[PDB]
Amino acid sequence: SLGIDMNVKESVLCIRLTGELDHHTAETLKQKVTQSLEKDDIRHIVLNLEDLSFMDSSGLGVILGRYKQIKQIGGEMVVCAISPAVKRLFDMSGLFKIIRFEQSEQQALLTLGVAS
Repeated sequence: SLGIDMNVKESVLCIRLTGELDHHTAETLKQKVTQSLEKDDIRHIVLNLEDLSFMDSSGLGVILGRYKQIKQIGGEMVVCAISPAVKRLFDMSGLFKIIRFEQSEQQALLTLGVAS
């Protein structure tokens, strides 16, 4: 069980994932890695899971891989749609700053704080 959504805004590729966040679901994004690795010019990312439940330490790294992917590309990596029982993953890892997360409110900053 897991969804997937993608949207482009000015250059920001919104990725609305709905389902689970495990090595199984984190796989889907696995492919998004190569895509984000070098899409072309310098687009933007926009992560946001509306159905964030499981989300273990499986995709945690799969998502972190992107951060160091969109950054090394020449853009920025953003992610939102956290929770009081999901942000703890990055809150405990203390690497949250490496994922720079927010809380819906980022819906705007999600655009990569670079677009409207």
